[PDB]
Amino acid sequence: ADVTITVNGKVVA
Amino acid sequence: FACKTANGTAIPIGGGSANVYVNLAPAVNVGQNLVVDLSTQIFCHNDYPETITDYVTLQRGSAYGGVLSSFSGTVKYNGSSYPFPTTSETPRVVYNSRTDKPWPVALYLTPVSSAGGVAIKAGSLIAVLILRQTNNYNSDDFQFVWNIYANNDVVVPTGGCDVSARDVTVTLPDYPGSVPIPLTVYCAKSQNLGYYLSGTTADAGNSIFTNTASFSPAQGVGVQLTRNGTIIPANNTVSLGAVGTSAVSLGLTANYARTGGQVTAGNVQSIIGVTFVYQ
Ligand SMILES: CO[C@H]1O[C@H](CO)[C@@H](O)[C@H](O[C@H]2O[C@H](CO)[C@@H](O)[C@H](O)[C@@H]2O)[C@@H]1O
Repeated sequence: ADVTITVNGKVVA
Repeated sequence: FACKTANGTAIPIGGGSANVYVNLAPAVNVGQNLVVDLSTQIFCHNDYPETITDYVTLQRGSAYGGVLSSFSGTVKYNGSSYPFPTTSETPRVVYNSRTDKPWPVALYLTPVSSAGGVAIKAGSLIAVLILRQTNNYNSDDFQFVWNIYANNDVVVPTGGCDVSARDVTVTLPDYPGSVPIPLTVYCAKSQNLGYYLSGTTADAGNSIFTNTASFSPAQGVGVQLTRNGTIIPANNTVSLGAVGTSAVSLGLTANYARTGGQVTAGNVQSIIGVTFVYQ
């Protein structure tokens, strides 16, 4: 790919 | 006749070789992409200009090195352009002063992609340039061989368009929520441009990227991108229209999206590629 997007997230109780 | 780099590394009378370490700032131009301008990096002078005139050419066989070897381009030598790697000796530059003067060489790469790039690791050889020096006095015929090295990690663009960043990391709010993705693109001249997303998806609609977090992963949620409030499926061309020298935002936003089943606590991560295409 030309650009790599890393998406970070979290699910909390 | 002798030469030196901006950092003081010299090749003496009779020629030889030297390494040139350059902080690269490659860029797309109209019809060709600048790799490196060496007129600020390599300097030469005539040691006896009162009685001798020195003649300096770029010799055939000058070429890219390392990961630029598969690409062709052009070299600008003293205001004129020639195919690179060089297949014939260039016209000469006259050196007629003891004062150091630039060696007027700049290297360009022929565009072959839309917005692609080649990653260069710092310390990598990027070109080998052969300077030939003769004179109007005797039969001297010397070579000054310049091994050009990248001083910094850099991406050389291979297309007509370039991006604000080659890697973008965003952090979402804790589920639920969204976050904008900062990403723009521009082109050296007007291009009819689009892009598509790539990555592993969870749904039949091919629009929710899977959670690939390795450590303590959440279950039941993935990542979905939107543009203008509209879901963007993977492997589908988004049209940006005509894109010129003014940067255009892709308008991307990241979201969570449920993929099925229970939503359990944990980490979420999706790796999504963007690839541009001429339309
Ligand atoms: C007066 O210059 C001649 O005598 C010098 C001493 O023997 C040589 O160094 C000199 O040759 C070097 O300088 C000239 C002028 O830059 C250059 O044409 C030659 O290739 C050497 O670099 C010259 O023979």
